[PDB]
Amino acid sequence: GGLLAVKHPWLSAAVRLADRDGYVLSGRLSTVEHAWVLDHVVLGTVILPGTAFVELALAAADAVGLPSVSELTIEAPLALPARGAVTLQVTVEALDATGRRGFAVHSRPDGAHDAPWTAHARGVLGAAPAAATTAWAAGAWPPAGAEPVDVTRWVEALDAWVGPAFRGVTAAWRVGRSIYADLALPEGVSERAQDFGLHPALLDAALQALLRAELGEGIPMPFAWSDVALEARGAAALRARVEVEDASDGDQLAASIELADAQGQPVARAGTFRARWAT
Repeated sequence: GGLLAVKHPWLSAAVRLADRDGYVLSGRLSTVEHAWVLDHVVLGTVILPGTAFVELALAAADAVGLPSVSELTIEAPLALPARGAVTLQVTVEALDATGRRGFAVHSRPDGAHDAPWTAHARGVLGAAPAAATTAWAAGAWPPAGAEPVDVTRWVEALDAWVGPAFRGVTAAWRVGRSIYADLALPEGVSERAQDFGLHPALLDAALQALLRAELGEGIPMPFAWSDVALEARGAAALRARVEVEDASDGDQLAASIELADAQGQPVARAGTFRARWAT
């Protein structure tokens, strides 16, 4: 024994270091078992979506007893092999005075114990506001004055090469600064949605909602996250409120995401997520 058990599709083991105040989490991401991940294709290459690093961080967070991610930045995409697996590792660092720990997410081609590790994401685990109220999701759906948004169109930025698991927006509307949306996964991927804290395809769908609103040149590309917390795990379809921040969206897009189930109760919140426009 001597290993802490983590209940997650992509993480299986955790050790507390005796050398340092820290933890090392380990796992495997097999393309054969999560085939849906292959639907996330970016310019010809299957890329692990950024929301998957959010889920990995959220899982490490609960494992070391610090729920929520304070900050998360993706500095390198993780390309996945069709028909294969990747080894993952989360390094968690010391506790600071704020009551938070830094962390990093690494990957290594599976079976290659010789191969070097690759850093993909860094951030801070810690105490964040866990949205206990989603006032907007209760009551009339969509909210009063909601103007429907065309999700059904094909935008190169979103639908090129992509398989059905990442076409997860049923409906969307905009009211002032807010985008509201119905998010749902396809019937096949919905199966294991209970197995994730928040299904990465489900959380990506909230980003598709905002991208199809702000493309209705350059593509806003998400790379960073703040104050992300999970209230209810295993959600398969939810209502979303995406509120864009006013601060001259043009060089860099920033928005808030909150998520609620069909019954109006809170599921998750991301205080802000950052995207930067680029070709």
